[PDB]
Amino acid sequence: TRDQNGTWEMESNENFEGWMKALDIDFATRKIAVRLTQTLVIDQDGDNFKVKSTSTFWNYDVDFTVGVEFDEYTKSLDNRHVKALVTWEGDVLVCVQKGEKENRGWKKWIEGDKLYEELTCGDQVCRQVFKKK
Ligand SMILES: *C/C=C(\C)c1ccc(-c2ccccc2)s1
Repeated sequence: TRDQNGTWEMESNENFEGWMKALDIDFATRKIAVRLTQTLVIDQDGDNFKVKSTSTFWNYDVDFTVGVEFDEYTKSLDNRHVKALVTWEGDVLVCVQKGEKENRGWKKWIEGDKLYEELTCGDQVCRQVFKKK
């Protein structure tokens, strides 16, 4: 299934600190951020997505259309300019962000009642699991 709609509460977070290090996030931010539980809110209608990632420490929102490239500034995360593109590989939603960092982007897919996420940058992969609230 491609239905990623919902409010998703984190269950598991693996190697988030490694992914942040690959993005060059400063020590202070990483040490706080790695402690925190995350929430993902996805609104999905056809190709049109609104995605919000939140903790007590950050709020990161992005809107996009599947299949349409968009220039984006990564704002409070690492303040970099990338060219982003989100597409379907089967029922895996795949984002590639072209720019200074290699292998940058993410993957999201559904397994039963849970949403699985990969965050990639450089040679780092962060693996996450969320349950549907
Ligand atoms: C689909 C998942 C996305 C877009 C994100 C998951 C964590 C993100 C993030 C942004 C800023 C600061 C920390 C984490 S975005």
